[PDB]
Amino acid sequence: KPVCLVVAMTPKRGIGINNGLPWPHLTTDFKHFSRVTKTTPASRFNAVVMGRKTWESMPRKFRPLVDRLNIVVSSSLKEEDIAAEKPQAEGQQRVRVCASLPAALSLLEEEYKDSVDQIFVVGGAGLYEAALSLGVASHLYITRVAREFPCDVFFPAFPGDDILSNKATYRPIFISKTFSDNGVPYDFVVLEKRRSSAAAIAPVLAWMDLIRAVPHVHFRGHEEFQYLDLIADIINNGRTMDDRTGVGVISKFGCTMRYSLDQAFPLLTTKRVFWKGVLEELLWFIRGDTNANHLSEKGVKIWDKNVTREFLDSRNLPHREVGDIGPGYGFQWRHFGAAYKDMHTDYTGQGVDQLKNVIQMLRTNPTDRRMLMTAWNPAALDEMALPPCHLLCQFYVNDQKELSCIMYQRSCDVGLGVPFNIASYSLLTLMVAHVCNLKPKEFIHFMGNTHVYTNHVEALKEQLRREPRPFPIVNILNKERIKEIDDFTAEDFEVVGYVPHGRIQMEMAV
Amino acid sequence: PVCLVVAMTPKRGIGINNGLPWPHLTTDFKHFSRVTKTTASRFNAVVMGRKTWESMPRKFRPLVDRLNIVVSSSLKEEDIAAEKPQAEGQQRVRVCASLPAALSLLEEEYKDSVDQIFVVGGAGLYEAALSLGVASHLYITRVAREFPCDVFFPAFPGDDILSNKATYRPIFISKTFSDNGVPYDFVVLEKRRSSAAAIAPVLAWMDEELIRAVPHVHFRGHEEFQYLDLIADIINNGRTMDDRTGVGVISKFGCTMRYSLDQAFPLLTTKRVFWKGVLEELLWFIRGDTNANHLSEKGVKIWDKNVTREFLDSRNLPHREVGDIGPGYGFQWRHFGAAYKDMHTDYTGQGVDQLKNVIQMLRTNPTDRRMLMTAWNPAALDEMALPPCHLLCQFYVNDQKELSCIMYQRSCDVGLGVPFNIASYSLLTLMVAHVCNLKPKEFIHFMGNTHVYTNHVEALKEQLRREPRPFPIVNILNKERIKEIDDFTAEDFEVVGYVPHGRIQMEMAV
Ligand SMILES: NC(=O)C1=CN([C@@H]2O[C@H](COP(=O)(O)OP(=O)(O)OC[C@H]3O[C@@H](n4cnc5c(N)ncnc54)[C@H](OP(=O)(O)O)[C@@H]3O)[C@@H](O)[C@H]2O)C=CC1
Ligand SMILES: NC(=O)C1=CN([C@@H]2O[C@H](COP(=O)(O)OP(=O)(O)OC[C@H]3O[C@@H](n4cnc5c(N)ncnc54)[C@H](OP(=O)(O)O)[C@@H]3O)[C@@H](O)[C@H]2O)C=CC1
Ligand SMILES: C#CCN(Cc1ccc2[nH]c(N)nc(=O)c2c1)c1ccc(C(=O)N[C@@H](CCC(=O)O)C(=O)O)cc1
Ligand SMILES: C#CCN(Cc1ccc2[nH]c(N)nc(=O)c2c1)c1ccc(C(=O)N[C@@H](CCC(=O)O)C(=O)O)cc1
Ligand SMILES: Cc1ncc(-c2cccc(N3CCN(c4cnc(N)nc4N)CC3)c2)cn1
Ligand SMILES: Cc1ncc(-c2cccc(N3CCN(c4cnc(N)nc4N)CC3)c2)cn1
Ligand SMILES: O=c1ccn([C@H]2C[C@H](O)[C@@H](COP(=O)(O)O)O2)c(=O)[nH]1
Ligand SMILES: O=c1ccn([C@H]2C[C@H](O)[C@@H](COP(=O)(O)O)O2)c(=O)[nH]1
Repeated sequence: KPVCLVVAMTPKRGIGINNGLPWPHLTTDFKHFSRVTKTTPASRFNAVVMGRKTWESMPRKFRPLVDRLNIVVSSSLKEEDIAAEKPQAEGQQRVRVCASLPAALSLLEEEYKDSVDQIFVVGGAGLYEAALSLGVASHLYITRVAREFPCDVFFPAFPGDDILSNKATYRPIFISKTFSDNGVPYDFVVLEKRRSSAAAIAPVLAWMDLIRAVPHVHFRGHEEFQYLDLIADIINNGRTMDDRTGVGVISKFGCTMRYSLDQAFPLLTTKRVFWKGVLEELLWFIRGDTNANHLSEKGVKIWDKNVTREFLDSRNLPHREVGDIGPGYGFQWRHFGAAYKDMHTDYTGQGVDQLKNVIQMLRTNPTDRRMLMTAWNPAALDEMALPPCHLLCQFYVNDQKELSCIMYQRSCDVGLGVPFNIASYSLLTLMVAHVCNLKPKEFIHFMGNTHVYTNHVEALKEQLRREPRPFPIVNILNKERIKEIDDFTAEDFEVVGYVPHGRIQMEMAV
Repeated sequence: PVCLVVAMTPKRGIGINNGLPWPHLTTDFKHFSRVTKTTASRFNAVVMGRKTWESMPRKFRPLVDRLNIVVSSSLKEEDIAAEKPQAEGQQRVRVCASLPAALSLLEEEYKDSVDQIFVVGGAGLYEAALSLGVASHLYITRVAREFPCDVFFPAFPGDDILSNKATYRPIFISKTFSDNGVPYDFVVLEKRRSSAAAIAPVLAWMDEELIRAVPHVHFRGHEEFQYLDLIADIINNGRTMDDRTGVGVISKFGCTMRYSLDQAFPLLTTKRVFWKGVLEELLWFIRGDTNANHLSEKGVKIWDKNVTREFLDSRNLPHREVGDIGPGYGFQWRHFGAAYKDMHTDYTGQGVDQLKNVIQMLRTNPTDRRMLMTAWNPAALDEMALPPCHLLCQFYVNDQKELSCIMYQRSCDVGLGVPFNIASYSLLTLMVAHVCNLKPKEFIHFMGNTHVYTNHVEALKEQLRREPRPFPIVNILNKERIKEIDDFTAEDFEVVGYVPHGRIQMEMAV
């Protein structure tokens, strides 16, 4: 009696154009559709109910949908029209035609009470709209396509449609990890209409034996749940400490996350991440550049507060020009151990080029276990505006030419920095994979002092009420031009299908 | 349906002079109470021998909320009537002439009143119960230290759970506890001879999918299961690769373990770990010593194969004397960045003493987030006999003056090195805690390239068939004398209650 809806949908609720699908073929989505509509426990089949145009949109070879009772809602098509279109295969059910959705559901009760198990409404907008109006839909199986495409047909507005993009309810109980086919990111959600072996162990367990992110979500496949759960874990279980800043901190020690890079890109969705910032900083690092004015001048001000006259003096660096971070990250990457003078100097050929070494080892001997890059130079710390937070990274290639990367971070501002750090090293992994002819597989985040500032806790709690959106894809453009790590520009990247929730203001502790 | 509850030394010792052999173990008593009390209006019964009844302090006898039965021919029910004032709600103590009689009485006069029957000592009752074959389960507290005893729990098939020599197999192994300088743990042996319905179909298509360590053990509380499961995980899921050595490897990337240091010490038990080796190497590191002959001369040969004329030449270090590891681990700890000459040189005051800095920061500003030590100096790598494996560690103090330590290891020989590395940095944590007036809490192991050599897999599979024993305690002796990190000697340590399985020979891949 209670129907399910099954649908794939752009963020703007688009489902169709020109009586076809808006996107190229999404293989995994089709598998899912088939598997959800066919699978059943009994001589009980499922029924699929569809509109006339949806029936017409389907290629002849696939229609009628096999092993499923097909019902078409139409006032023009007759059952004989359909029977005449293609010969009924033995064992399959003869396609029914009904005048409306109510009629289709009556027919299912009247003529098929003992025959059908589940009822699926499978489009188009006519049927989705009616089903929601009648209030007979218990569950929505929604494939969220993260890219927008030209569409002329749309899934109707519904309470809970904030799962799709920014503006009885339908709340998500299931959010998968991000898939991709043909350069299209997407994921799967399910919404629900809302409004004496063990007996011997038991007594010993008994004596031996709160903030949660979107707790209604039971299957937490989306990899962003690692970040969301880490926020909750620190707030619930962390310890309140003082620190350098004078601001409060709640901290934990020794934390881990890992993000797939093969299908999509972990640009967190639960608040907008400053992508221009990640890209510009990483290119700056790669250059060995220590002049934060080069960032500031492009609208990336992340380093400004730590390179003021004031902050440099608090660090006993009176001789530093404003903007000079000293021998920080990129300097140690490209010139480890070289004698620093200032940000204006040519250091070409001084010290160890760790990045070159890593790349050359990846290209020639990828089973080597010493493919590390470090920014932590105890001899140079006092000369830096700030000791590095992300201080070491290690590369690994498997049997399939898949590249993984670990980064160790001594100090993790979970609220502000962590999302930015995830994106930064995930991007570096993409860039290195490309230049070494490898496939990016995984970014692995190892975290030391993992903390949330006290002045962030109330904003972070709001963030935890948001369900994640599918991750976008990052494409490297102009691959043919790009042969070395130094070749990348700010323009050779495309972020595809990024649909985050709004910015949340969070003040940087200087 | 009877269960035995007992605490026992590795040699099966239970008693001396009609008392317990050990000082009071608080957690064991909690456990005993909780197991025997926890349950309708149905109580548990405890059955005990006369001497056991006499051994118990009057304040605790009879055992509250439990039907007490004493097995004796000399003692009388009436004696207990007037021995002590009887509370309402509690059951009158019964006396029976034998264990068979106690069990008959339970059937005859307490058919439905009682749930579980517990035999609670002493050797008279344990022996009878095992002879009758009426015991289904053993609740055994394994005391890891040996004590003078005159009374022993009987030999039983499966008593190899206690020390090295119808069956009793362990189904439960807890983590290691300690009270009054006594390590112990808890085992249980068993006598042998539509929210989810909507999610279901989507989960089914998403999973399109075997070594296990002592699989009969269902509750896997012992922290050594992290190591055992990591072995299994690599063998099951790892990828076969070549490597530097020419030997096969099966590898994974990005692995984690963490070990409590507050109660006991993670010296793995499933094979004997070379403790003299860990202690001597760590002291050597702390000295800044780079002469492996100093280790070799004490019977610690771990560095010999990597400091031969042959190996040094394969590394293009002809000018190195045999035994000179170059500017490796301890050199970088105590003298980061100093110009190396040879192992005979005084480097006092050259480079950065990272260990001193960490300790001074712990003693003066323990909320600082830069308490790191690194051995990874890209400028010096080519001069080293071997690039360091354990390359970075970070310290952390919470609000309770508890010290935790993270160590990052780029390359992990799971078979040979890992157990040794766990012990090494856990020990360093103890030493640092003491000298900084802190309480050791936790060692956290972060692992990069995590591998098992192919020529170890056969031996590792044997290792996985062994149940872990309780972890020992490591005590620092002569605490009063020891005020700085340099003060420790090879003699200021005591390892208490270590009862590992036998050595397993595993060749070092050179
Ligand atoms: N991305 C996705 O998940 C999905 C994509 N699609 C796309 O959607 C499009 C087709 O959907 P759409 O254009 O909305 O057409 P529909 O599938 O809704 O079919 C429209 C026709 O069906 C009949 N009908 C529908 N609703 C009613 C109603 N309430 N009462 C009576 N008759 C009704 C009428 O047939 P008649 O006029 O003969 O009486 C009507 O003209 C295509 O582009 C297709 O590719 C389809 C399914 C899902
Ligand atoms: N570590 C642990 O977990 C525990 C250890 N203990 C220790 O054990 C010691 C006492 O144990 P133990 O010396 O064996 O004494 P018991 O407590 O077993 O009592 C022995 C007496 O019980 C009676 N009895 C024993 N066996 C039988 C039998 N098969 N049939 C009939 N009557 C029997 C006899 O008294 P009678 O002649 O009157 O019948 C015998 O002298 C103490 O040191 C105590 O601290 C005790 C509890 C648990
Ligand atoms: C990490 C790192 C590099 N850094 C450097 C940097 C320097 C000092 C720091 N200090 C503290 N206390 N926390 C930090 O995260 C931090 C980060 C950054 C600094 C600022 C922003 C920032 O202003 N954030 C963006 C939004 C980014 C996001 O969504 O997370 C903004 O517009 O505010 C980002 C990165
Ligand atoms: C890590 C580390 C220290 N080290 C240093 C060290 C040096 C080179 C290495 N090389 C390789 N390939 N694997 C290693 O584990 C390794 C370890 C060790 C070296 C040897 C032994 C050894 O031959 N067996 C020990 C058993 C110790 C144990 O139980 O783990 C013995 O008793 O001889 C142990 C530790
Ligand atoms: C190239 C191509 N074009 C179309 C199809 C195809 C085959 C069978 C059915 C369909 N439909 C397209 C829309 N459908 C659908 C697809 N995906 C979800 N999640 N829900 C749906 N209702 C079911 C109907 C499309 C397969 N391959
Ligand atoms: C100082 C002190 N001395 C003795 C006791 C005490 C109190 C009640 C009972 C006992 N027993 C000691 C040994 N017992 C026991 C203890 N622990 C386990 N695991 N099994 C057991 N059977 C039960 C008998 C000991 C408590 N406190
Ligand atoms: O890439 C970065 C740079 C900085 N920080 C944060 C961590 C701390 O909150 C702060 C630096 O303070 P200390 O860890 O140096 O005390 O900046 C990050 O999280 N990531
Ligand atoms: O403390 C140590 C030192 C060495 N190794 C092992 C790891 C590797 O098997 C080998 C080092 O060889 P490379 O990682 O340099 O290839 O020694 C350890 O596990 N722990």
